[PDB]
Amino acid sequence: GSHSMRYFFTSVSRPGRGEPRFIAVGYVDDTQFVRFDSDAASQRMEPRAPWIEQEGPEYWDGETRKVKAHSQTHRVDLGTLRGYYNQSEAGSHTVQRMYGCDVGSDWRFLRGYHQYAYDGKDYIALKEDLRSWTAADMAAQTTKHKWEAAHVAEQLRAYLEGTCVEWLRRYLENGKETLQRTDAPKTHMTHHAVSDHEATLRCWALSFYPAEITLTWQRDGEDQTQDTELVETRPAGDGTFQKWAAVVVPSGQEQRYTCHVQHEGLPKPLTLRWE
Amino acid sequence: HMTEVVRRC
Amino acid sequence: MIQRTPKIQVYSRHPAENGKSNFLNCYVSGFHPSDIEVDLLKNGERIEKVEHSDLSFSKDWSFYLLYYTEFTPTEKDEYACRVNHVTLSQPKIVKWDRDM
Repeated sequence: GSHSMRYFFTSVSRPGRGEPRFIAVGYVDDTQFVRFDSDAASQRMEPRAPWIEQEGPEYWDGETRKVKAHSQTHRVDLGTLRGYYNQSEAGSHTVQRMYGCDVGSDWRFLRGYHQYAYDGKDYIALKEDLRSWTAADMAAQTTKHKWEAAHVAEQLRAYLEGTCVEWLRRYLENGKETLQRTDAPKTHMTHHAVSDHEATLRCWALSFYPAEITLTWQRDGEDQTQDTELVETRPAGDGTFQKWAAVVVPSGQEQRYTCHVQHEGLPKPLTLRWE
Repeated sequence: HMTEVVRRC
Repeated sequence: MIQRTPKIQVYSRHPAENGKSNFLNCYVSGFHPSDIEVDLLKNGERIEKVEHSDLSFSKDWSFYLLYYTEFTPTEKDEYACRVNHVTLSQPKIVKWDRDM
């Protein structure tokens, strides 16, 4: 299929309670491989997947140097943003940054991203051409002008079109046994009576990888959305994912209902019926 | 592999 | 400043069988800001040895976290997860449910 690398950075100011909390996290597709916690003991970038341990000291020394520089810039931004927004020093505020690259089946560059959020909302992102900026508001115009001046787009494009994808590839090779697996869902249905009149059918997908999956109910061969319930795909905690969907049906009518499961692990989509 | 770019807002 | 209330799901890592060691999960998502308070409960008593994931977030910028602990379930023992967040008027409690 297609693959991606993503980094996720969060800084949270804590007034009078010291310096900002900073958490950084690295991902290939749906597998976390790297992390930094400003409040952990190591003060180093740390591995979170087996295959990244194949990397030598220069890598760990290069990543730590970088993640610390990212933290330093988020420390400055929390202060700067406060000015741009004319906020007091009493409250807590959040800076978020996300970036990385997507490759298609041929592992070549499809798309790159680089976006910033202040207190829960878009602040500034890089447009899909990776050559200009979209400022979400008037305050972000000040930032956009500074980064246009310092040629940041061009430096980020070089990253997103080359370095990102080169290293994305390398990860995929190095961790082939995990990153390139497919675990097909283990599926089953359950039945629970709400009263004499109604029952809940629940279609389960368990232990699948990657996380992308569809579950859809049908009644007599047609899409059914009314009186259904879908949870967010959740992690199992062993690197696999789980998800379920439910429908409330009239007692005696169960058989009309099918549950349909698409996943990269299912060449042919599964149909489950209670019967 | 993170980027070198850490420009300030 | 945009604030969102977390979703809560309580569940196990593997299908639960009595006398088989497992993991109890409390997955909280779609919330902002990041500060949150999750505790796992055994018969209303706070478990001690409780690990959680490294904070990350989604396309919409809301946070998510996996709280987990080893345990061996039984007929008697009830489990819940306790969550508190600036968007809650009071801490929410969600019981684990074996079938659903």
